[PDB]
Amino acid sequence: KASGTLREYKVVGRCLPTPKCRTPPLYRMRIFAPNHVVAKSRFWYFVSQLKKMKKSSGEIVYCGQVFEKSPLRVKNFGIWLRYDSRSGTHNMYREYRDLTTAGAVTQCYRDMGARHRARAHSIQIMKVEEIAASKCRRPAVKQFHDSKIKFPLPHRVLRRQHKPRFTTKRPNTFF
Amino acid sequence: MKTILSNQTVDIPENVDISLKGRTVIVKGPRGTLRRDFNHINVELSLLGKKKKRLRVDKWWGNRKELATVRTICSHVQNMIKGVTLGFRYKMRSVYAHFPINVVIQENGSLVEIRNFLGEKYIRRVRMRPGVACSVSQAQKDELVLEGNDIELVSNSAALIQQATTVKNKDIRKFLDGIYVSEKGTVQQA
Amino acid sequence: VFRRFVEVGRVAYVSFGPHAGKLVAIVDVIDQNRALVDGPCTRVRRQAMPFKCMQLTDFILKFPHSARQKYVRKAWEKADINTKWAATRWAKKIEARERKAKMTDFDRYKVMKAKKMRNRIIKNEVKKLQRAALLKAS
Amino acid sequence: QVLVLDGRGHLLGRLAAIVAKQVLLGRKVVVVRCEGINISGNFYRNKLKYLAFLRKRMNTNPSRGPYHFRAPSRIFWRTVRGMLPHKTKRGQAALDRLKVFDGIPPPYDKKKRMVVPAALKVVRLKPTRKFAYLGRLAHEVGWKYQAVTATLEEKRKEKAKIHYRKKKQLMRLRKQAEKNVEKKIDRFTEVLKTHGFLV
RNA sequence: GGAGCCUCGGUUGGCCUCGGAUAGCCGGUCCCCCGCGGGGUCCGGUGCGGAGUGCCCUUCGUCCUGGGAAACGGGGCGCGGCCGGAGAGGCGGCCGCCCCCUCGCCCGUCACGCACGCCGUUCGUGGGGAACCUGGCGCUAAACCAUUCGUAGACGACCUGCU
RNA sequence: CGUUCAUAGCGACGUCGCUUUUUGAUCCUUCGAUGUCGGCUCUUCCUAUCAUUGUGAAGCAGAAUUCACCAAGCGUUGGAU
RNA sequence: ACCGAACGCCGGGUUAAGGCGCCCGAUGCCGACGCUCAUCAGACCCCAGAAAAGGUGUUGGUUGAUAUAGACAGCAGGACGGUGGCCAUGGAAGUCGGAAUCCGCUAAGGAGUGUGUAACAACUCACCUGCCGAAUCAACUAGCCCUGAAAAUGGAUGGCGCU
RNA sequence: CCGCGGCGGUGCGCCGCGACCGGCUCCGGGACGGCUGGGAAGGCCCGGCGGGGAAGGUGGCUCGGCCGAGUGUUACAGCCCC
Ligand SMILES: [Mg+2]
Ligand SMILES: [Mg+2]
Ligand SMILES: [Mg+2]
Ligand SMILES: [Mg+2]
Ligand SMILES: [Mg+2]
Ligand SMILES: [Mg+2]
Repeated sequence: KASGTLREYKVVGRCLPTPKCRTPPLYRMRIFAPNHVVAKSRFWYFVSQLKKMKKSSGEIVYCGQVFEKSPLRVKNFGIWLRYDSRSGTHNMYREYRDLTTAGAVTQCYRDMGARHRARAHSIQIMKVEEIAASKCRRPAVKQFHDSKIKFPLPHRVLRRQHKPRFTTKRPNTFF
Repeated sequence: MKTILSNQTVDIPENVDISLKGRTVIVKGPRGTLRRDFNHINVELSLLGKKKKRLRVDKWWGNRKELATVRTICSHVQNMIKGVTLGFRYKMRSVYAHFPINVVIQENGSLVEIRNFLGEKYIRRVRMRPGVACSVSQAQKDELVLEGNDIELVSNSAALIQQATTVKNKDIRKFLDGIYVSEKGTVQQA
Repeated sequence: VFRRFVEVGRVAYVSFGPHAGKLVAIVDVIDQNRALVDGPCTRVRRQAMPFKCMQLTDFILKFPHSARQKYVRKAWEKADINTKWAATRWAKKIEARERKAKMTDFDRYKVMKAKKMRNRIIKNEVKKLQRAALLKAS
Repeated sequence: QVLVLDGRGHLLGRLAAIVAKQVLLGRKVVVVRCEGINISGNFYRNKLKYLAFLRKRMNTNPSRGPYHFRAPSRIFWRTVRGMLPHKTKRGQAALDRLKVFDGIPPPYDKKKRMVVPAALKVVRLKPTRKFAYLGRLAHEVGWKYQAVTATLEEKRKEKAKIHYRKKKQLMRLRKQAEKNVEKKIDRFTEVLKTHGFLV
């Protein structure tokens, strides 16, 4: 499993109809994946973990991308994690602050790869829940809960160093 | 993580005049001037109130190693205000078993000669830091008084004559000899 | 020592990106390096935008941190950031740089002749000031 | 046709890569004031790096072996020589093109010098990190002439202060002359601001 | 002042503050100190830098005559004087004097082998090295071999003496 | 174990590592030859430091002696077999 | 011997594996998010070097508590009585050690954590009050870095170097 | 011989241009389908309903000139959000 910018796919599936059971139950998951092919692959992975169902012994009924119901509203997201270390598998709970669920899960994959070297094949997303201003347990998220937030951009180091590279003025950083 | 703001205020009394050229603060008052250059410390130093009643120090978007510097800037400002108003007086006693340690100042308090430490013949000359006055006090047998404004200079000058009188190649748990710092206070109490 | 702060209501100038060279009202703060951005009369949609590609100005206007485009459009039109931005010296030298980029070759020839004659007249005046200052110091 | 780069505040390898590329591209570069070059990482790290470089020497004949140049200009020449293909004729021509100086000589003190922000400490290092001056590094390795260079730079800073005072006097004469003439160059000044000047 | 060989790079120049990066640039200095200048306090103008290397400076067709705005400016590697520059100077400014010109921006007036579409145009350059030539001033040798010495030495080399 | 006290100095029952200064193990180079051991002379290098410089800990009162660090700069002898 | 890919002589285009500071062709993206300070940093299968253990160095996670019934460290009153209880006589009125192992005053002392004794005595730790008044404590666990970690010619992420 | 009148190989060398084809690599436009028969958004707001950060208030304090700024306290909607 690799990553790009992630997308959220509602994938439902069931088993093939048999003479012993003509109407199998339908199972739904919310797979975070770059595209729908690997979304269906991770769906078969988690359903093969949970229930007795393989890809040849079943079918995906519908795989479709679900979109953010309010993309313009900033939200807190609590994501439950089951990852694998160099030692045995560990469980975590992370909180992020982003517009979309798939964006928060993307930030979660980059943050797990940055902090703990948890790769996308070792990370199993349990579930993501949107959170109000309360019910938050992380100070890096709770420091942005302010009615009148106020901070400068103190050491605003400049970029565009190489368009004209040789200059007379030493560059400024107080802006 | 990066903490969005760590602020701290220092309320200066009316006997103190402080100002700042960027991160270079200067504190003048009764006993003299004291300057300190807080460049390469990388904080914000605002100075507010009518007639500059308080010095406010900010750290914006700093993690733990730079959040640990706001209170040390505040502590250096407290020590500098204390050195300007009340001064620093360090008392240090000459502890000896048999040989009485002879201490004599030479110019005013600048050069200090230490003699008869463990019966040695080598005299110990110590130059004090510029601004630290050494004296032999009254109503006490063998005791040195270091007066000054800068706590850095006064305590470094105390550490020099404390480390000059050390016992070599013996059991220092038995040979308890030397000039040791006993009291740390001010010149005037107010 | 700071004067420009990331406040709800801060007007900023986009340096680079899709909406480059346009004004921005900061509505909310999302992260350390990402903000929530509206552009009501500057043809910029509501989206998130990092602090790297925006240069914050000294204009502030009053609206609460989750305004649904209407109250921030009314605050923009009430504070009148468009005419004040046109009267701002920095946008005047931005459009001076734009005129310098749009300078045609015939326009550049006219500018060069005006440079030549203006520099000759000002240099003669500088020489008269130098000889007058020499006579004054004499 | 000749770049004059200042070594003040510029990082060692960050400046040396740009200098090596611009000299291989056929351009005369004069890098000057090379004792003001600062190296990231603090002084004990950089000092033990150069002391290990001093320990690397030929056992049988050290005069035949590695030449350990102590001056900061020749340290900068060495760190550009380690980036140039100096075993070839174009690399030797690049070493002939490059001219490196300690302090700043009278052929180059009255020249406008350039600053590279892509190799500068304020742009490249975080302000909470540490660094070490190549002048202090060279003086505590064994370079002899920090103090003579300091006195000569003090003399030329006094001379440059006199020159900048004269430049400010010429500039106030220029501004008061523009104030006098802006009534008779009314249609000469306007035809520059309608095309993008003086605004 | 002259062709003539060889080797090449080029294709306006920038003639300068130190300095900070959680700050900085510019004024008069009503106020104060120090040796006309510097420094400190207050105040005022900009600061993604227009007192901008995203910059500045020079025009890069010619000459004729006949008007307007501006100007007493430029030249004869102009002659004499005052200097400054030493880190690896090798250049620049200021005065007295003889003569000549209408150069910079707009306009009326024509003419310049207008070589009939075809590529190495332009120049830093009176480019660097060698051989012939126009004159004025200034000049007169040193080293090595041979001899001698022994403070030196395998030979060379080194220290010496000789109108 | 150390008068009490695991760790001043040691440390069982177990376990983790470094070295090619010893012997093993293999046969990868050399059998149209790489002179096979010691001693004498001589130079350089390593630290896993015996002594000297600077230090910390002792069951360091002084003397003497152990443990440990920075450290190879300078030393490490004359002999009977 | 690894990855890619198999080969007539060439031109244009496109890639694999690898890379895009300079050597060295290309990130001279105004690249995104974090981690990391190393007085032995680290830098890409084979492959050319490292372990057990430890670290409030720093970044996260898991579990369990308490804080207005007024925390945590910080100045401060105490470890009494049945009880020299009980085997240990060679000595245990807490004391080399082991089966035991609660009441009273109660605010409170566990038949006790150490300093130390042929035995004592004495110094001294659960709990709370007087003062500062809101986030704190404890154990595991995963990243990067450090100790562990010492070889002989001067030495190698390939070099320069890089924060 | 004057004709480059028609055909054919062409020119001593250095070249340039035009149009057409094959292989490529890029750019500027125009309009179309599906979706959760797309999600939120842009405009006028209407008659109700509940909850929550905390505002032309109330209000302990602080900083200044009846007024402005910061902090905390119950919290309606005349700041807003679902
Ligand atoms: Mg002793
Ligand atoms: Mg042989
Ligand atoms: Mg041999
Ligand atoms: Mg050692
Ligand atoms: Mg013998
Ligand atoms: Mg394979």
